[PDB]
Amino acid sequence: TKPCWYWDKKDLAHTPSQLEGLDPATEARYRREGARFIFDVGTRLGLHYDTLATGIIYFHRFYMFHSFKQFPRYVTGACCLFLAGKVEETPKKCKDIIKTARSLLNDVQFGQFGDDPKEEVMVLERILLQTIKFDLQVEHPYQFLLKYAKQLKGDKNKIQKLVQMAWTFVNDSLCTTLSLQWEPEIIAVAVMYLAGRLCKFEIQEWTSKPMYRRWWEQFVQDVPVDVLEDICHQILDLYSQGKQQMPH
Amino acid sequence: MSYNYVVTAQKPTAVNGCVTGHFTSAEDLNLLIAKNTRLEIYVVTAEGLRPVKEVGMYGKIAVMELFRPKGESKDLLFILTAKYNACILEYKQSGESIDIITRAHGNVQDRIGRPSETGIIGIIDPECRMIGLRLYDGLFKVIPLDRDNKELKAFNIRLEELHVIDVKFLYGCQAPTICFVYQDPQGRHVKTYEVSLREKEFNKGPWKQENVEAEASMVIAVPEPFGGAIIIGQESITYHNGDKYLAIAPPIIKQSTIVCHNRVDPNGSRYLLGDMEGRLFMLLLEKEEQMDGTVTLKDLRVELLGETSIAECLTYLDNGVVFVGSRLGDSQLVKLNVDSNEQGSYVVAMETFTNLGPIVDMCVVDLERQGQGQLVTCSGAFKEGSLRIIRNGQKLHIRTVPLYESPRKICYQEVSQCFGVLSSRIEVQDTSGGTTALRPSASTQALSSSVSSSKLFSSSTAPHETSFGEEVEVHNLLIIDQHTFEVLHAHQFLQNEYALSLVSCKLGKDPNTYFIVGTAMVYPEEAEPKQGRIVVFQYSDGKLQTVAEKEVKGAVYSMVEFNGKLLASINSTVRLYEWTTEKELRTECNHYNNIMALYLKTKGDFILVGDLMRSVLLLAYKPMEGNFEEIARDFNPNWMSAVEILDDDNFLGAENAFNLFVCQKDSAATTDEERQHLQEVGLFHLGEFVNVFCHGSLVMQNLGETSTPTQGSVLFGTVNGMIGLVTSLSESWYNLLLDMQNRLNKVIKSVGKIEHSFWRSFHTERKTEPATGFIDGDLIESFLDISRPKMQEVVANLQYDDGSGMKREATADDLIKVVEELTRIH
Amino acid sequence: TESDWGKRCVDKFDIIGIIGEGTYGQVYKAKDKDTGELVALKKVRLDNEKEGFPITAIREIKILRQLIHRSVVNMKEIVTDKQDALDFKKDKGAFYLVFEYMDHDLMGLLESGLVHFSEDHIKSFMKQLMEGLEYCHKKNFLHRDIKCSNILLNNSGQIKLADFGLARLYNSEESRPYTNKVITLWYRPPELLLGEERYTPAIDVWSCGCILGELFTKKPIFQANLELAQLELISRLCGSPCPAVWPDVIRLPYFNTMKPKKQYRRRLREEFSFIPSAALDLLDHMLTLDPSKRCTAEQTLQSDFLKDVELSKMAPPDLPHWQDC
Ligand SMILES: CC[C@H](CO)Nc1nc(NCc2ccc(OCCO)cc2)c2ncn(C(C)C)c2n1
Repeated sequence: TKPCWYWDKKDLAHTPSQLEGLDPATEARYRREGARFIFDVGTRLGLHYDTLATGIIYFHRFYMFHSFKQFPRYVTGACCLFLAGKVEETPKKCKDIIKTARSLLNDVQFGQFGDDPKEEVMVLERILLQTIKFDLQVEHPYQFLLKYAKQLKGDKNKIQKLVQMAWTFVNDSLCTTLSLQWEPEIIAVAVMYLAGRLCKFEIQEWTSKPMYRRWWEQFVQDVPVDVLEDICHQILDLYSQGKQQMPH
Repeated sequence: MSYNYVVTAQKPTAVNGCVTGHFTSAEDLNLLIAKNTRLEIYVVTAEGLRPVKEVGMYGKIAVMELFRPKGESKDLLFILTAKYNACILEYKQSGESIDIITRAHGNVQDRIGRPSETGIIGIIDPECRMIGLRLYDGLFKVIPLDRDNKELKAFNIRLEELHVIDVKFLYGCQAPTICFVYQDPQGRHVKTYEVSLREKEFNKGPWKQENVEAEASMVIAVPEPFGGAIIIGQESITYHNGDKYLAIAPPIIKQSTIVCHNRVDPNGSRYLLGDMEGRLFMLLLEKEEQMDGTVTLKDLRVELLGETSIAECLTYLDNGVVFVGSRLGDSQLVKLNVDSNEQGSYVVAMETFTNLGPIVDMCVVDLERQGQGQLVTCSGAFKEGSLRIIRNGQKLHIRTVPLYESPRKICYQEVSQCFGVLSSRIEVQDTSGGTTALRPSASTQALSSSVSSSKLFSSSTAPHETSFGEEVEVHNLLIIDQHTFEVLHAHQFLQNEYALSLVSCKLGKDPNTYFIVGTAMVYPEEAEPKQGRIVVFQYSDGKLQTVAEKEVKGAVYSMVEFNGKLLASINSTVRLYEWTTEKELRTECNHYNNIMALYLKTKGDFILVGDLMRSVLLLAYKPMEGNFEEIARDFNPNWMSAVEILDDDNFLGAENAFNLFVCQKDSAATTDEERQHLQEVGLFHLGEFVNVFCHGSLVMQNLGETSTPTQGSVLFGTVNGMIGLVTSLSESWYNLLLDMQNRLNKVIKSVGKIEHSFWRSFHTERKTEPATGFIDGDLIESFLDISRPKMQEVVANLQYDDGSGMKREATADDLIKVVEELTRIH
Repeated sequence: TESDWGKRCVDKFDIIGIIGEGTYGQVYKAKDKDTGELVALKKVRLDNEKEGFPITAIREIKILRQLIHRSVVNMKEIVTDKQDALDFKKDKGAFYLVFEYMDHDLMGLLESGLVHFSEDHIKSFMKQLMEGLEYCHKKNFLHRDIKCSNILLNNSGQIKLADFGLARLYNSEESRPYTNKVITLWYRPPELLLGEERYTPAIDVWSCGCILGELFTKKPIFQANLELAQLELISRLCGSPCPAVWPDVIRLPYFNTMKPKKQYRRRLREEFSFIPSAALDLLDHMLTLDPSKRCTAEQTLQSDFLKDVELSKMAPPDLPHWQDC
C-alpha cells in the first residue's frame, strides 16, 4: 500500500554517497547545505514553512536512493522546492526559483546548474517523482507541536516560550537525517522534551494527567525516553558543532 | 466545417391522427388527417373524400382537435407540436385563394418538469372553455379559451396522481370535469376532478374513485344522453357514472389489444373499437328509459364487424364510411354494411391509401438495367408487412408485395436474380405444446422450405417455460424473385433465434455467392443476448443449402463485407473473419472498445461503428499488422439509429431524438489527440426517425444530366414512411443557400407562427442547439411556390461569392433556375 | 512491493481504446495482462515542460492516495512508458495513472435517454454520493468540480466520485484566497457566481442538489451559457439573492453588479411538486442560497429521504437493454 520512509541510523553508513567514497562528515555537510539552500531560497520567495519542509523531506529521501557525486545537490534542492510548491499549493515558476538560487549562490556553486539552469531542474522532476515513489503527502513536526501544545493549560508566557524554542529546534532538525529516522509526531515530542529540559519546565503539570510523569505518552504511544534522548542529542550536537548556541 | 443539403423525396405517409368536424365551412364536414409535420384537409363526399388543402407545419403534430367556441360560425383547429409550440388555426377562403390563419400561438414548455410516459395528451372542454394539457408527471396545464388569450398563456395545477394513463373532459357536468385513469403501487384507478378557472385549482370530483383493470388503457367520454365514461382495457370494458357501474368482459377482446376508439352515433349509442390484429368491433350502449322520463345505460355489448388495417386512428364519416388511419400499414376507406357478406363480414374495403409504413431496411437496385435505380423497402409490420418497389416516373411509382409478416432486412443478390429478406411472424403457444400462426404469410407460402437443424445450442439445460396464449416470433430467410417477387424459398431459424443481419457477397477465393445471416438467441430472461450464430447459405437451383456455421457469444447486430472478409459486430466486439479454403469462417482481429456495436459501415480499409450510446467511432484495418486501429471517436454522447459514411472524412449519423449530425476528422495533425477527436460539424433536427441509410439515387441517369451543384447521394428511410436524401455542397454553394434561407424565413409565413430556425434546431430533452452545416432543401424548394412580389423581396441585396464573379447581384429569375436544378436531384 | 509506484511499465496493460479525453491527457481503457482486471489509464504528459508535471494530476495523486471510500474512485498505481536508458534528460515519455474501469458515467446515461431512475434507485445513488462527499468533507478536501460526468456508475449500482483535479484543502480557521470560477456553470453555486473567492465546502452540496433535481426531471435544472443568466435561472426557482435570506450577500463582490431582473420569490416546492415530499425537503435545503444556511453532507445523510436507505440493497438502475436497441 504505502512505502516505508524511515531508516535506522546504522543504515546511513550505506547510502549510495557513502559507497562511492564520500565520508560520513561530507555527506552530512552536503545535506546541511542542500537543506539550508532549500530553506533560504523558499524563504526569499515567501513560502509557507510546510512548503520548505516538504521540499527538504523530498531532498533527504532522494539521497537515500542516489549519490551526491552524480546529482548536484543545489539542482536537486531547487527541483525539490519546485515540486513541493505544487504539492503544498504554494506554486512557484521554475524561472523564479532559478533567479533566487542565482542570487544566493556564488559562481562556482551555480555552475552545478550547467548551461541551462531551468532545463537541468525541470528534467530532474521525472526522477524525483519516481524516486519518492509518488508518495507526495508529507506530515511535519509543526502540526503536532501545535496540536499537542493546544492541550497544555498554564501560564501563556511559560508555554509560548516552550513552543517557540521547540519550533526553532524543528527548523534545525531539517538539516539532519532525523526526518529519515523518526516519524514527525516523535520529533514534535522530542523538541517539546528538549525545550522543557532547557527551560526547566515540568510539562506534566500542564497536561490533563498531572501525575503522569511521562507527559508525552498521552500524545504519542510507545516512545521510549531513549528515542527522545537520541533525538535531543543529535539536535544539541548541531549547536555544539556550530558557533550558534541554544536559543533560550 | 462541413456543408450538406437534405431534401424530402417522399413525404411522411403514416397516419398519426385524424378528426372530423366543420373546419373549412360551418356547412361541409371535413376530415383532417395528420401525418408527421403534414396536415391534410378533406371534405366528405358520397363517394369518398375531396382534397382541398395541405399545409406543412414546422413541427411534429402531437395534438390535433377541432372546437367551436360560442360566437364562432365554424370549428377552429388546435395543434400542439412535440416541441411544445401551440396554436389555434382558422380556415379562410376568398374565391380561389385558400389560406390558414394563425389566431393564437405560443410555447407552453415548462422550465422544470418530467415528461410523462404515455406522452402528450390534449383535450378540450365540451363547452370550449379551456384546453387541457398533460405534458409532465404531476402537473395539469390549463389554457383558458378566453378571447384575450392570443398568446395562449397558461397555468399549472398540482396533480397528486403522478402516473396518469389517459384523461378526457366529461359531458353533462355542472363544472368543467376531467376523468382519468392513473397508476400507483396499488393498481390502476379511475378518478374525477373539477377544474376551476376562477380558483385555478382542482375541486372534488363528481363521483368517487373506482379500482379498474390493471391494463386499463383508454378513457371514452360518453355524451349527454348517458353521461359518464367508458374504460377500455385488455379483457374488460367498464362504464362508470356515480352510482352506476356496468362491466362486460367478452372473450373476443382478450385475444388482441384494443388501441383506438371513435363515436359513431352523436348520442353515444354506438362506438367503434380496433385492435392490433385489425379486427373492428362495434361497442353498443343498450338504452333503458324509465317512466321518470330519464334515460339510463342498461348494458354494454361488443360485436365484431370485420377486419381492417392496423389502425392508429379511426373516424366515422357518414353513411357506412369509416377512415382507417394506419401507421403500420396502408390506410383505408371502408364501408360498414347492415347485412354481412357470405364470409360473415360487415366490412368491405373501398379505397386504399399507400403508406410506406415503417421502413426497417431498404436497398437501391437497378432491376431493369436502365441505370435509373429502384428502391426496394422493407415496409410495414405484422399483417401489413410488405416489400415496396419505388421508381421515379411527376410522381413516384410504388409497387406493393404483400408479405403478411414483419420484414426486417433486405439485400439483393444479382447472381441469383433474387432478393434475400429476413422476416418474423407471430405464432401463439397452443394446446399441442407448439405454436400456431394467426394467419398464413410469406414464410409459410414459399414454394420450397427448410428448417434449421443446428445442434450448436442443442445441449441447452436452460429451462424456458411456456404458457398457453403467449406470443413468440418465428424468424425466416426469404428468397424472393426479382421479377415476379414470388417467395421461392423460406428457411425457418431455430426456436428463439432472431435474425438480425443479412449480407450477400463472395468471400476469399471462393467463387460462390452466398447469403450470410447473423442471429442472436433471444430468451426473455436475458438482458443482453449471450448466444448467436453466423450462418452461410447458398441459394442454388431453387434450394437453400447451409454451407457453414460459426458460433458467437452474443448477438450479430450488423455485418458487412470487407475486402473479401466478413466484418461482424457481436455485442461490444467488432470482429473480422476470413473465409478459408475449407469453407469455414476464421477470426482474424477484434476490437472491444464499444458498448453495443449496433451499426457498421465500410469505405476502403476504414470502418464506421455506431454505438447504442457512444455515437460513432472511426476504425481502420491495418493490413501490415492484421488488426484494427482506432482513428477517431465522437465523445459527445448520442443514441444512434443509423449511420453512413459520406466520404473519407465526413460521417453521417441519426439520433433517436429525430436529429441528424455529421462528424469529421479534425484534420489537424499538430496533436494526436486532435486527430482522435471527431468534431460534430453538422447538427440538424430532421423530425423523423431514420432506420436505414443507403447510397444511391432514384433519378434516371442518361449520362446527360446537368451536373448538379450537389455532389453525392444518400437515401434514408424513416418510421413514418418519409424518404429523404442527403448530399454535399461546396462552401460557396452552402453560403449562398444559407443566406437565402435566412431571407426566405423572413418572407414566408409559417402555420402557427413557428420560427423555422427553432424547428430545425438540434433538440434532445437535455439540449437545444442551433442547426449548422445543413441546408433545409424543403425550404429552398419552396422558393418556387411563393408569389412574385415575395420572390423579388427575397433576392434584394443578394451577392455571390468565390464564383466566376466574386460579387454578383442575383435576380428572381436567376434563383428560379438554381432551385429548379436542385429539384432535379430527386 | 505494491508501493513502489512510477517504475512498472505500461507494457503490462493491453490498451483497449480511448474512452474519453481528460484535462491533462487522454483516458484509455486497458486490461491488465497479469490479472485480467479492467482498468482506466489516465495519461500525464510532461513533454510540454511549461510547468512540468501538471498540478491537476498532482492534486489527484496526493488526494486519492489518502481517500479510501466505497464511493470514491481508487487509484491503483502509476506506470510509465518505456524510459530511455542512461539518458534521463532525453526521456520525454509520459506517466499513466491507473484506475478501475466503471461501466458508465451519469452524463452518458442521461444524455442517451436510455436510463430510467425510480425513487429507490435515486435513494441508493444519492446516499453513495453523499457518503463519499461526507468522507471527503470530513477530511477537509473540497471537490470543486461536481458534475454528472464525474459520477461514474458500475452496472452493479455502485457510484464513485472521480475527477479530483481541482480539489483542495479547506481551513475553517484560516480563510484563504481561492479560485473563484471552479464549478461548471450548470452546477455552480450562487455564491461563486457572485465571486466569494473564499468558498465553503457547501459549494459541493449545491452541485449535488442540482443532480438530485436532474435525476427526477431527467434534464439539468439550471442550464445557461453566461454567469448572469445562470443567476437569473437560479433566482427564479430558489429566489433572488437578498439580505433577508442571505445576510452577508452584500459583502460579495458582484452583488450590486450582478442583479436579477426582479426580486423573485422562492418557487422550488411549487415547480418541483411532482418530487416526493421526503426528497423535495432535501432539495430545498441543498439548494439554499446562503452557504451558511445550506445543509451539510452529514445532514443530508440524516434526512428522511436517505437515512433509512440500506446500502445492501443496491437496486441496479434500469440500464440499456437489448430491447432498447
Ligand atoms: C466519460 C467521462 C468520464 C470522466 O471521468 N470518463 C471516464 N469514464 C469511465 N468509464 C465510463 C465509460 C465507459 C465506456 C466509454 O466508452 C467510450 C467508447 O466506447 C466511455 C466512458 C471511467 N472509469 C474510470 N474513469 C476514471 C476515474 C479513470 C473513467 N472516466
